[PDB]
Formats: sequence, C-alpha cells, structure tokens
Amino acid sequence: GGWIRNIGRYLSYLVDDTFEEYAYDVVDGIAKARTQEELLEGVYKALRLAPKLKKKAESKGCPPPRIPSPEDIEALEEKVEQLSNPKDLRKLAVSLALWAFASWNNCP
Amino acid sequence: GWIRNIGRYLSYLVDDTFEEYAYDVVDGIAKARTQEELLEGVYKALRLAPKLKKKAESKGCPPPRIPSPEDIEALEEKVEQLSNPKDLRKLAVSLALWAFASWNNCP
Amino acid sequence: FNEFKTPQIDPIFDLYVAYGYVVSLIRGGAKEATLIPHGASYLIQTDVSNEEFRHGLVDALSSMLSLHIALAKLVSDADFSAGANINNVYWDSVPRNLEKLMKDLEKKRSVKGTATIPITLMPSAGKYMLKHFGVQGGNPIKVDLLNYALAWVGFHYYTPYIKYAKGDTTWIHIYQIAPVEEVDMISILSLKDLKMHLPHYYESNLDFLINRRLALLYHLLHSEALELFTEKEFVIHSYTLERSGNNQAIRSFEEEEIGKLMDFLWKLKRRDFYHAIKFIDDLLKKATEGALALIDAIMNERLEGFYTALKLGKKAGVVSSREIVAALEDIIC
Amino acid sequence: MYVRISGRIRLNAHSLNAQGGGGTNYIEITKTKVTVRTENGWTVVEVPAITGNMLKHWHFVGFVDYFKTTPYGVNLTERALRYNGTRFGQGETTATKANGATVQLNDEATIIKELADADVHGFLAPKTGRRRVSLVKASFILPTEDFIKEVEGERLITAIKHNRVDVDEKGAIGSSKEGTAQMLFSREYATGLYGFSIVLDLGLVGIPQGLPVKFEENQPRPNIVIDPNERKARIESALKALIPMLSGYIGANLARSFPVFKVEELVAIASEGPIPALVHGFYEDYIEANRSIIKNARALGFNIEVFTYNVDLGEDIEATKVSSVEELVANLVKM
Amino acid sequence: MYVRISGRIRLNAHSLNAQGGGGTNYIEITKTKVTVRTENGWTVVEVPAITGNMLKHWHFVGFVDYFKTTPYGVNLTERALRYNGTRFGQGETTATKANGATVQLNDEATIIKELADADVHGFLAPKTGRRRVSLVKASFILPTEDFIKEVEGERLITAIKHNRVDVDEKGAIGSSKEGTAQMLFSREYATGLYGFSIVLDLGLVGIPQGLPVKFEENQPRPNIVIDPNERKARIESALKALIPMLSGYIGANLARSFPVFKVEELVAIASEGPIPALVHGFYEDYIEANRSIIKNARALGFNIEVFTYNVDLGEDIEATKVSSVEELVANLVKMV
Amino acid sequence: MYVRISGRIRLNAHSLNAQGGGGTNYIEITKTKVTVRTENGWTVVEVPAITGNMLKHWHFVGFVDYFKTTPYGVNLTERALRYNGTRFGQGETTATKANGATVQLNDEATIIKELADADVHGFLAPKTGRRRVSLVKASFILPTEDFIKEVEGERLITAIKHNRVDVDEKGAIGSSKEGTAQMLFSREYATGLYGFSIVLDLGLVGIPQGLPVKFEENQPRPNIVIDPNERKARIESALKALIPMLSGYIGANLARSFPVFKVEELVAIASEGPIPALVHGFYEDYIEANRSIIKNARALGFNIEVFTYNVDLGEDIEATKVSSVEELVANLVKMV
Repeated sequence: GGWIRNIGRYLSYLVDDTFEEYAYDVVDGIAKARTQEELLEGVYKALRLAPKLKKKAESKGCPPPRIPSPEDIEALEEKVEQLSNPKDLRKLAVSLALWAFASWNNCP
Repeated sequence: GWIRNIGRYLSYLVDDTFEEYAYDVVDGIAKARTQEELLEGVYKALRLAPKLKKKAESKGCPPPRIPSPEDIEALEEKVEQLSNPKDLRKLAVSLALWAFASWNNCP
Repeated sequence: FNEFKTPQIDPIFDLYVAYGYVVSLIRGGAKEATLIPHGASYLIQTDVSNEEFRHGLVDALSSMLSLHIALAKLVSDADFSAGANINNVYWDSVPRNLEKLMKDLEKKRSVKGTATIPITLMPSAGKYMLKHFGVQGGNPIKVDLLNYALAWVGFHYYTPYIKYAKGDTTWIHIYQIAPVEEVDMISILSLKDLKMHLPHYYESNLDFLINRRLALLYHLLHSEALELFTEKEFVIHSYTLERSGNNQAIRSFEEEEIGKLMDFLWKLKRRDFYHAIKFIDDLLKKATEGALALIDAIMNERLEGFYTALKLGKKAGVVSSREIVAALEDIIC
Repeated sequence: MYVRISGRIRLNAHSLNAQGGGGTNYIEITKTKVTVRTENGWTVVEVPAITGNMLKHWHFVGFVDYFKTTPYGVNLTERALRYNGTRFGQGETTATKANGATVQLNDEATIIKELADADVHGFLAPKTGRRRVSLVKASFILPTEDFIKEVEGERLITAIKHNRVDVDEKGAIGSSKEGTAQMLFSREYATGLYGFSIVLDLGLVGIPQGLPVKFEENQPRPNIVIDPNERKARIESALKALIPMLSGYIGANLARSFPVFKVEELVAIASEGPIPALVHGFYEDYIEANRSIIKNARALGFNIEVFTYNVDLGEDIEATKVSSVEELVANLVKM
Repeated sequence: MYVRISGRIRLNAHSLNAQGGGGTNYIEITKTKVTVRTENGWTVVEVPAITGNMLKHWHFVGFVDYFKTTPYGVNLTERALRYNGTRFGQGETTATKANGATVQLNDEATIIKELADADVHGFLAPKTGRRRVSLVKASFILPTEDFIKEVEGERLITAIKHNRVDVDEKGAIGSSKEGTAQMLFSREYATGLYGFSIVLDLGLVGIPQGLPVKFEENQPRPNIVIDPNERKARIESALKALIPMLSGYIGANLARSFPVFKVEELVAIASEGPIPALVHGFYEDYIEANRSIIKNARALGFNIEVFTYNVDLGEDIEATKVSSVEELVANLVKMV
Repeated sequence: MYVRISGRIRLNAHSLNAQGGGGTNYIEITKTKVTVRTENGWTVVEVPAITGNMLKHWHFVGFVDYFKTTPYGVNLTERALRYNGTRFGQGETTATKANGATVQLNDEATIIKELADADVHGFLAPKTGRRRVSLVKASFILPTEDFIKEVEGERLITAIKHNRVDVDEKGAIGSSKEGTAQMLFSREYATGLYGFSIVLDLGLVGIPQGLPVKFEENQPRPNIVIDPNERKARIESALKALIPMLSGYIGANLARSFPVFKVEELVAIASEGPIPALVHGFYEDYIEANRSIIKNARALGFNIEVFTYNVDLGEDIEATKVSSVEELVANLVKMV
C-alpha cells in the first residue's frame, strides 16, 4: 500500500556503502521469514539500528535516513495480523526485503 | 519496459568474467509456476549483489550496477495480477531469457 | 488454357511431376502459369502449347544431362544420379532413362515404354506390394517415362535435400514443399530458389545432420530466398533414406510445417544478422540437445524450450547476444 | 466370454514405443499429433501415443506366460515360447508345437486344436489362404483430451542422456579410435494420464471361424471342436493375461525404465454374446458415452454385466464396484 | 522364484544420477515429471528422480558381489568383476570369463551356463543376434504423490557449490595458464520420501529362452542347463543382492555424498510362480491397492507368501511382520 | 576387514564447511534441505550441515599423519604430504612421490603399490584414464530429526562480526586510500546434535581392482601387490585415522572456531566378510534399526563384532561396551 517502498528505503541503509554498516544477517532474517513472529523480530532488529544510522548520517555529510513513520508500522501490523498462511507471507516478506539491495542515491 | 535493466543484472551471474556461475537462481526464476517462488528466486539473485560488486572491484573493470529502485515496485505492480500461470510464464521465462544476453560488462 | 492434367498415382510423386511441370513451362516460356491443388492431382493451368512444353522439357533434360556429364556405365555425384539415389543400380538407370527421353523427344517421338519408379521420387513405392495374400515379384509399380522424367526434373531443380555420409552408413534427408491453396509461377520459382546442388557434407564436426528437423533448420538458416511463407500457406513433406550396412530403408516420415520456422527465423534475423547465423551455428555445433529443445519450442510454441536452449548453449560456447534475446521476447508477445 | 474394457490409466517416466535410433545416437519416443478444442479453436498438440501393436504383443506374451502353468499348455507352437509369433509365412506349410509335433495347415479346426496361440491371436497361410482373425484387439494408448486441455503447453518429455563407459584392460578409455564402445545416447521419457480400450472375444475361442455353430440336431449349438476343459483353461489364461497388462509390463525399456503404472478408472462389459465396443478412453466425456451405449445395448436385449472401477457411470445401471484389476479378474473368471 | 517388492524410502541429500560432467560447472541432477491430483485436475510437476538404470546397475553390482563369495563364482564374465555393464557390446563375438577363459556367444544355454551375469540380468549379442530378457526389472524412484502435494512445489534441490585447492608445487595458486585446475562447480542434492519397486524373475534362471522346456518324459520339466545347486546358489546370491540395495549403495558420488537412506515401510510377495506386479510407492493409496491385489491373487489359488515391514496391510491375510531387509531376504532364501 | 560406524555427535559453536564469502564479508555456512516426518505430514527444512567431502579430506589427513610415522610411509605423494586433496589432475601422467621420485600412471597396480594414499582414498587420472574408487565412504553430517523436533528450528545460526584492523607503521586505520585493509567481516556459527556415519572398506588395500584374484588352480585368493607388512601398516593407519576424527579435527576454521565436538553415542560393526552399512544417526529410530540389521546379519553367518558406546544394544546382541574411540580403534586393529 505504498509503505513497502518507505520501509525498504530504511532497509537499504543496512547494506549500502557510505555507511560502514554491513548488516546482511538482518536482511536474510527478514527475507527468510517463515512465520509472522520471526518476521516481526527481524523488523524490530532492522529498526533497532535507526539511531545507529541516523546519528552517523549527519557525521559524514549525508542526509538523515528516511526512518519509517508510525503509520508504516501500523500498516505492517495490519498486514501481518491478517496473514495466517505462510504462502502469501513468504512473498510479503520477500517484497520489502528486496528493496534493501537497490541503487539508492542516499548521499549526493 | 524495465526488462533490459534487470536482464543486465541477471547477466552478471552467468558471464565468465564473474567466476561464481550462479546458475541455480536462473533455474529458479525460469521455472516459476506461481507468485511466491518467482519472487523468492529474484530475491536470491539480487542478494548476491555485494558478491558481484567486490568481484568486479577486485578485478579491475567497473563494478556492476544494481537495478534501480524506480522499477522495483514496477516488478510487483504487475506480477500481482498475473493470477493465471499461463500468462505468468511469459514473464517468468523471459526474466531468465534476458539473463543470457550479451551485456558487455568489462573491457 | 492448356490446363495440363497430372496423373493421379501417388500424392508425393504426383507432386513431383506436377511441380516440375512449372519449370518445364518456364524453360519453354509459358507466361502466366498457375497451380491449382486438387488434393493429390495438383493440376496446372497455363496457356502453353504442347510443342512448347516439349521444348521446355528437352531444355531441362539437356541441362540436367550436361550437369551429369561433369562427373564420372556413368556415375555422377549429382542430385539425380547418386546424391539422392540410395540404390546403386539407379545411379546408372536414371541417366540412361533421361538420355532415352532426350533422344525420343528430340526426334518428335512420344515415349512408348514404362519404367520402374525409385523410392526417392515416391517413398510410398518400394519393392513389394500386397495384392491379396502376398507380394508381387520384381517391382510391381511402374510409371510412364514422360512423367518419370518430369518428376525427376522437378526433384532435381526444386526440392532441397541433404546427404550425410559418416563412414559406412549414409543418411539422405529429402524435403518437398507443398502449396495448399494456390500459387503462381513467381511463388513456385521462389520455392525453387531453396534448392542447392551437391549437399554432400560428410566430415565429422557437422554430425548434427542427423535429427532431420535439426538438419532442415540448419539448411533453412542460410537460405534467404523469400519470406513467402508469412503470406502464403505451405507444408513440408520430408523423409529419410538410410543405408546402414547396405540395408536400404526409411525410418522417418513425419509431416511438419514450414511457415512457423520461417516466421521464427525472419523475426530473429530482423534485428541482427551477424549475431543470428553465428549464434545458431554455434548452438547447433555445441548444444545439439539445446537445438532439439529450441526446434521443439518453435514447432509447439513452448516457452521453456528457448530457455533450455539458451542455457545449454551458454554452458559450452554460445554468446547469445542481446538483440536475439529481444527478438525472442517480441516473438513471445 | 466377450469382454470389452475401456478406461483411463496413470503412468509416467516411460520410454514406450521409441523410434529405435538404430543409426542415430538420439533415441526418440513416439511423437503424435492430437486435435483438441481450445475454447472455440481446433488446435493440434504434439504428445506421445503408444501404438496398440506393442499392447497386443504384450497381451500375447502374458497369454503365453499364463498358458504354461496349465497342464494343457502342450498345444502351443514352439515359436510362441521365444516371444515370437510370426505364424508361418509364404514358405511355411507346417506348424511346430512346443514338444516338436508336426501340424498340417489344411483346416483351421485342426490348427486351433493343436495350437492355442493361433486360436487366440490369429494366423494366416498365404500358401492356401485360410486366414484367421485375431480374437484380441487393443487400441492406441494416448493421453485423454481432458489432460491435454488442462495442461495445454509444457514439454512433458524429458530427454535424459546416458553414457556407456568401456575402459581398456587397465584404465584406458577411448572415443572413436581405441576400438572400445563408448556411446552417449539420449532417451525421451514421457508422462501424462493416458486412455486405453481393449476388446477380447473369448466367446469364439476354440470354435472355428468358418463354422461358428454345428447345427446338426436342429439346434445351432456352438462348434466347440476342442475339449471344453482345456477350452475353459484357455479362457482363464487369456483372462489372466491382462494381469501383466495393467501393472507396468507394457512397452519396452523395462529393464531400465519399468514405468510407474496405476490404473485410474475403468468400465468393462462382459457377456456371452456379441457386444459393441464402448468408447476409447481418450475422450473426456467417455463416461456419458459409456452409459448411453450400455443403456442402448441393454434396451436392445443384451445380457451385459458391467464392472466399474473408480467411476460412477450412474446409479440406475447395474454396475459392480471393482477395487482393482485383480478384483475384475476374479469377477470375470466365474463365466 | 518370482518375488515383487514395493515400498517407501526416506532419502535426503543425494546427488544421484547427475547430468553435468565432472569438468562441467553446476553439475545438474535429473528430474522427471509426475502427474498428481491436488484436489483438482491432473497437474504435472517436475521433481528430482532416480532412473531405473542406476538401480539395475547397482543390483548387478550387488549380485556379482554376493556371487563371487559363492563357490560357483568362477562362472562369471571378466567385465562383471570390473562392475562394468557393457555385456557383449557392438563389435565382438567371443567374451572372456572371470578366470580368463574364452566363451562363444553362439548358444544361449552355453552363455547362461558359463556366465551368470548374462543369465540373471540378461544380455545382448548384436554380432550373433542372441538375446536374453532381463529377469530383474527396476522401476524409477519417484517421491510419493502425497509428499509432493504437501510440499506444494518447494524446489527440494540444494545447489551446493564447492571447488578444489589445486596449487602449484611452489605454493602459488595458478590460473589456467599455469597448470592448475582451480575451477568452481556445483552439485545438486535432493530430498524427500521416495517410492521404489523392483521385480525379480529368478524362477527362469538357468533356463534358455529358446528352449524353456525339454519334454523328456512327456512332463513339463524345465530345461535347466546348469546344475540345480548352481541355480540355487545363483538365486540365493540374487536375493542377497538386496541387502546393499536398501542400505545406501544405489547411487553415484558415494565417496563425497553417501546418501542417507532409511526404509520406512514396504511389502514383498513371492509364490514361485506368476505374480501380478506390486503397485509403486509413488501413489499415496498403494497400500490398499496392493492389499486388494494380494488378497484376490491368494483367493484365486496362489500360494502367495507376503512379508510386510512397518505396515498393517490387511491384518487378516497371511502376512509376516518382517523387521528389516536382511530378515526379508532370509525368508526369501528359506523357501528356495 | 570391513567396518561400518554410525552414531550421534554434538557440535557447539562450529563454523565447519562454510562458503567463505569469496566476494562478501558475510561468510555463509553450507545449508542443505532435509526431510522431517512430522505429525502434520512430511516437510522439508533447511539446516546447516557438513558435506562428506570435508569428512573424507580430514580422514585422509589423519591417515597420512598416522602413516608418515610408519616405516612404509615413504610410499606416498608429495601433494599428500602437503595435505593436498587433488589426485592426478587433468593433463598430468606422473606422480611426485614423497621420496621425490617419479611414479608412472600407466598401471594401477604400480600406483597402489607405490602410493598408499591413492590405494586407500582412490584416484582419477583422466589423461591416462586410471580410475580407482575410494575405500572410505563418508556421509553428510546432518542434524538428527528429533533434535529439530525438540528445538523447532530456532534458526540454529549466529553471526559474529570481526574486524581486520590494519595498523601501519604510524598507527593509523586509514581511509581506503593509503593502503590499509580495515574491513568488518562476519562469520556464521551453528550448533546441534548431528548424526555421523563412516564406512571403512579395508579389504582392497594393495589389491588392484582390475585383477582381484589370480585363480592359479581355481582357488580364489586375494591379489596383493605389496608385502603383508605394508598391508598391515596401511590398515592400522587407516583405522587410527579415526582418532583425529572423533576428537575435534573435522571442518575448517580450527584456528579460530575449533568446534567443541563431543561424541554422544556410537555403534560400530566390524567383519572380515562383506557387511551392510548401518542406518545414519539422523533418523531417531535407527538404534533399533541397527539392532535389527546386526542380529539378522549374524543370523546369516557373518563373523561380525559390535562395539557400542553410550548405547545398550539390549542383551540379545553380543556387543562390547567401548569407553572411548581409543579402545574402539584398538579393538578394530586387534582383529587384523
């Protein structure tokens, strides 16, 4: 519903260059989500690095990361609570995690 | 139609200049019957981006370019409504079809 | 309208004789000649005279015999002497029959004999025919020498074929293109352009001449006569002759179609030509299984065949450029 | 007696009825064109279809195998022992049995009395005519049109390559000049759900073709020129011949493939008199045709026993449930 | 005798019957299509499978392994001792025995007497034309329909990539221009619950196909060209060849893979006579079908002996609860 | 003398048989798909595991280590002395002996006589085609099914990040522009109660596969190209190679990881004649399967001996309780 791109923008900061933060394990966990609880755990692990990247973004002449809004969190919770089937859960978990590896122009 | 850009990225996994030969992902993306496994295969193919980046960087030729985020949502804005496998194959096979193109990468 | 009738004997030999009628007319002139298919009769309508038809026929026979004398009981490595005739006796029988026809016609004398028909002109023939409770000795089927010579002229001038030796054995693929609705003289001449003489390839690298469909694909790859098959409907009747240990027999008689393959080739080569023929030849030489999958996909409109062919080709030596991939994508629609 | 069995079967990973590839290193399975409707369109699909020649050959093999157990197996040609069955020819006027007994070909009655295979699968003598038709006939084995409609595309033909390594005395291998035999051939294995239909005229077994009845005492009783006990033994052997038929014993490449076989559904009609063939299993609506033809035949006065396996065929008809092929065999040996 | 076996085996992490060569990168495993219900129309799914050629070759290997220890092991082909399946290929007429003696491929009885591999597994003599139908027939190894329905198409293939450390004697990892072969390749390993079925026709061993009977005293005496003790020993060796069958010796790449095998359940029937073929384990409902088959056959007047492992079967017909493959082959050889 | 060993061993904080990254800082561990029975139906789960190739390589390392001390250790390969796993790469026809001499590859008997490593672990020489299968069979180190049942997966993976601090002479971390190598890689570690199984086919050492018997007067006998002392030394070294296998010498990263690698339980069989392999420790119900496969084997006439550690084997089975792998290998070498 448009929040996938917003959350993927923040997820891409966990693996892109110019950040010295190569967190691939969290991306693998959020992409290999077999059940909703571990998907939420991976989302929390990814979001725990929001201060980690926000504090150092201004320390290297880069714009602050686009931290997802609480509306994005609400949408994610609504989507998770309505998915009791791993079938569509797999593709939903793949969708946002795919945005991590992209050619984002974070630092001009 | 956002096909050449992703095809050239998938070509990075088959060309001999990248001595890793990621052929399983090509089979996964080509042999896709419904929505989930196609997305799984494309995610697996995209996950090896640092591999290609550090392989080209450590070899001399310019590093490969990741598919742009602008057509990332374009991939999921169409494949969602391809409920029928018959018309889904037209793109699932084509994704690997464009993975074997020439795609000159390094001089 | 002279509207020549064609004997109704065998829709393959019938096709050969009715389909060499056109070249006989052309060599004698006979403008505005057309062919109406009658299922098997394959009648031809034209405004030529009988003497003019005979003059064209003797011109064709003169050209054929002049070609035959180029190689040497005289045995030549030509289409109608030994290239297509799998039986050794026909290598001498056919030239004698043709020169007899020449001698008879040049003296304004109609032929008054009948001769055996080889399996090359009509695979439906052979050595034995079931009458009631067994076969007939010798060769039961016989044809008048005039139609025999006309069908031989048509086969030599129009129908492409391929011979692959591979040591003791021998494979001969024979292809004939059959119109189904209607054709004029220019169409039939365009089909005649496909015929190329002395296709005795042998060697060992070109071992892909087996798998008849693959062989015809290879032959049609280097042919650029006319994209007539996209505007007219044509079929292909093809068959194989094998001489494994002097055991002359036919093992394949499938009836495929030529429109789809020509359409595919034209669509693929419309983008790039340098990367088309080299691509196809490399894939044929290296990935024979990939080539079989590709031709199966072409004849069946199957998506997985193209992917399998490209994967197998890229495994060994195939570059598989971008433009051909784009052409394949466009064909996929 | 007269029985007719038509149904749909499930088999996969088979190389049945290939084109041999005697001179070509590539072995091709049968390739056939089948016309099918495609929602207002008459398209053609290239799928394998197994010839009934191999089906009849394997039925004869099963019959000759089951006829050895019975004590009345002496009346059998020595040719049939080797899975042969040419049955003479132009230059043959003498029949050799298993024990090596000379049999003349003057009349069909003596031939069928002394030979059992010729009585079932027929024979001919071009020297003197006296042709006899086969009492067992089998149709082609092709995928049903419903399966073709459901699958539409897809290769469903796997080309698997197998090599033949042959090293020298110590370890040396050779390609084309060391004199060894090293070939890398390819086999096409097919899949899909097929449809079959077979007709077995056991009612004419042991009766000369030219003399169906005697009609000497004003009663046209059947002309059973052979002994009734061994006649019934022949009937039982021919019935049990179907046991190595719906089990995976059909075709070639049995040593290397042995196809995974399981019959899905079938309908069989058995009667003591002549009865029509129902339908080939290729058609998707063949159940309705079966029901209609059975109803018509029963309305025309035919005492038909209907055995159905994994198919309803309507509740109005008197259909007997069949658990498996052995159940049908057990139900058939009663008559 | 005639014995038929059908059951399920739990097999995982196996690169059996690979397609790509040793030097070819990304060594690919064979796949076969299977037709399944999936509570809708018959759908075709491509799944990894094991060809019957491998099973036949490994049965031959086990047969020669268990026949060499027998006193009659000298009556064997030289190629059999090499575990080579090339039995009288194209371009030869005389063959070599195990001890080096020559054998003529002219009379089938002599071939099956002096050689045992060509008897049990059949043979072909293209130069002469002599042939023998194999008495051992092995089916494909397909995953069960219920299992493939449950997995709902989850690949079930692991493409594990590995290489070597081929290095120059000086300690430098050379390129293709140095002389090393440090190349990257992959191997495909499969997993799942497979079904197996193999049939044996040992009742016709030692019997030429040209003359199955002799008819000396007007009785159906079989034409046993070999000694009855030799025939019994060959039958026992063939039956004991099933011991390494369901143990982990029915595939290739055993040195680097050694696939993990475990028989879950199976059935076997033998009656020293004609017997209907058992239903393959690829079908989920094979238990009831086989129960019906072996109950009707027994009711038809057949002395069918049934040994079942880890299945209730019908719990009313004569079935012996066998515990392992070794006990099953012991029961099979006890009734010779 | 043939040996088949199986059992369960616990691994903690292990990074054995990883991908190594190559072009990434994240060092992935090898993953394989295994089948779990499950109360809800058969399923497939991706778990870390160690391929049999690494186990075979480490067995080879242990064998050469224990064979160098032997007086006949000179008959080895320079590559074998250098712990190189390649044997007769493409394009080569000669072997570099441990003594420095040159060994021809035109005869397999000479190779197995002068190269103990090629005799034991097999070899392949494509240039001359000389092939010899390995006498040691190593299975995949797979986590046992009941362990997955108990833990419900838990992802069994930890990622630990380590930096590579490149301090120059001036004591600076650099900025990827002066020549520094300051990066941050990650290593993947796993744990679990895995199952292991090995097969020692120690019956063909010194015996060429092209001629196992001589048949001087129709009496079978092994054809050994070496003196019996060398055969005994090779057998003892191969059996002792298990000592640096069940103590912590499996897998890579021994410098940093060095897995805990404690043996939990083991059952082994040893017999002079041919014997079937045991069931792998991955399946929970394999101890009873082992008992059924050894008692039945003893019921056919196999002179077998069973060594058990942490497994009771009941009371009917005559098995010796072995305290540790040292007594196990001592018993193994005791029976020649």
